[PDB]
Amino acid sequence: AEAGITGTWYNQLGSTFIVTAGADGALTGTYESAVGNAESRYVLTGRYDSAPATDGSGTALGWTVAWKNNYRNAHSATTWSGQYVGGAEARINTQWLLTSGTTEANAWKSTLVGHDTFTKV
Amino acid sequence: AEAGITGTWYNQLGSTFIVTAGADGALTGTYESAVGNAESRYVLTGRYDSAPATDGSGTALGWTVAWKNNYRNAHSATTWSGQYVGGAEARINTQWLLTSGTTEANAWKSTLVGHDTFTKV
Amino acid sequence: AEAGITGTWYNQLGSTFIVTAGADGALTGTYESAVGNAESRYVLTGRYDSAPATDGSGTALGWTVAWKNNYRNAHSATTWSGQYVGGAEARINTQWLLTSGTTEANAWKSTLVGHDTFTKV
Amino acid sequence: AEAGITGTWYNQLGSTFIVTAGADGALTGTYESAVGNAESRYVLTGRYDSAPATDGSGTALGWTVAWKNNYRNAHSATTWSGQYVGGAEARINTQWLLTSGTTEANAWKSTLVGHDTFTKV
Amino acid sequence: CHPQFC
Amino acid sequence: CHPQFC
Amino acid sequence: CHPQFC
Amino acid sequence: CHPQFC
Repeated sequence: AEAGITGTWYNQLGSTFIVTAGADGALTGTYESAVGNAESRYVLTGRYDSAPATDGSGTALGWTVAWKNNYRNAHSATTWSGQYVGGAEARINTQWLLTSGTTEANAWKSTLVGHDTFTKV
Repeated sequence: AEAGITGTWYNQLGSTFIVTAGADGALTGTYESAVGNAESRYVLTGRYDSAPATDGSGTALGWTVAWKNNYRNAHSATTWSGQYVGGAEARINTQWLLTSGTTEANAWKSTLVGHDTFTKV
Repeated sequence: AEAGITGTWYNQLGSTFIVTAGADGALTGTYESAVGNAESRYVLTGRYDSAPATDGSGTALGWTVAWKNNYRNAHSATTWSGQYVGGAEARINTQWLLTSGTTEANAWKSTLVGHDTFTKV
Repeated sequence: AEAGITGTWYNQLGSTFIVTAGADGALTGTYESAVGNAESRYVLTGRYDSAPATDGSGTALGWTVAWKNNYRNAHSATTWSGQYVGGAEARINTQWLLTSGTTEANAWKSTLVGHDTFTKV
Repeated sequence: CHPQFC
Repeated sequence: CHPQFC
Repeated sequence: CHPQFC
Repeated sequence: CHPQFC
């Protein structure tokens, strides 16, 4: 992982994820939506295993984007949890949870769940 | 939120979460397990909405802990997604996903899901 | 489980769940919403382990309600997955997924996730 | 849906799902694992929307298999929640929760989450 | 507000 | 349609 | 390996 | 038993 994780990743819809994996387990970078505009950019922060197992196990990781920047506030945050799998066609496989700020009466509709695959290509 | 989020939080099992919420949406801190030892401490990083809505909506947030420190590597990472609800008895309500690094054959057992409530008390 | 599962169960919001657990693993019954009207009643069907382990393990179970009856069609279905824990204060602990029929463009907002506890009281 | 849902469905791993969708919203059938043996067969029951919307929305559905039959008891149950999308290449898209019966101490590792796509082909 | 809730 | 999507 | 899988 | 728990 590490230098294999660093770089640009794309999901099946066209979103772009740019990350630097640091030497002691930090992930920092930006998430850019479809349309690809100069801000549908949002800051991301996360963590990964920097000493992963040596058999063929993937590298466990996760990160958060809060959907506020200088142009937009969508009053929500998404966490992605998954693993990096290296080699010839490297990918990152994730499940995600998206939570919106709600009143306590509407709290039953606060969290959506789905899944995403990122490739280098 | 912000200065309401900063401080020490406890879940129903006794885990302790310590966070500083920064002025522009950053969360940094540590997670300490039961037994409470000088390292079952792990680093956390996340993001929150720093300009939340003014009706009674909660503040959307999330964070990641990778379970590696100087004493232990559990080859996994957890993401918590939820919201902060302030006032007289403030709490943070979350759902979590825990992913373990697996081979692709074992990839069906990589992610557990559960939920957690943190209070100040 | 079985005769311990048969009967009336209530969650923290006041919804009422009525089930007969059959001799070979069937669950059949009705779910009634808050307000408690003569139809906010919906049919449920599911399955449980009828030969559970003899140590103190819970009984694994799940069921589905499609939200259509003679008065209302909400074009959605919920599945509950959990376990029955018996004894002095018996309960059923669940996580649920609620999916709405969407177009493929809106398919990112089709499934909500939450959790529920039912008691006899 | 209905007569479009009735029949044989296959996921990406080779599991086979056989369902009859009934006139008033019932799903009944069997799930057969890989290796395809005469019992890795398990009974399923569920529910679907029998009067779905007429725009291009999918048909919301879900079902349960408890993993006990005459040859095996795995002391667990899975619920699938999703929708049927018809037409030239029909598919059913799902997320699933798998719960195992645990003691209350081990209750943190009871539920796994993943996702599945079934086709006719 | 959904029939699971109200 | 949410910024994660559009 | 669970019967859902094998 | 995992460090999130113990």
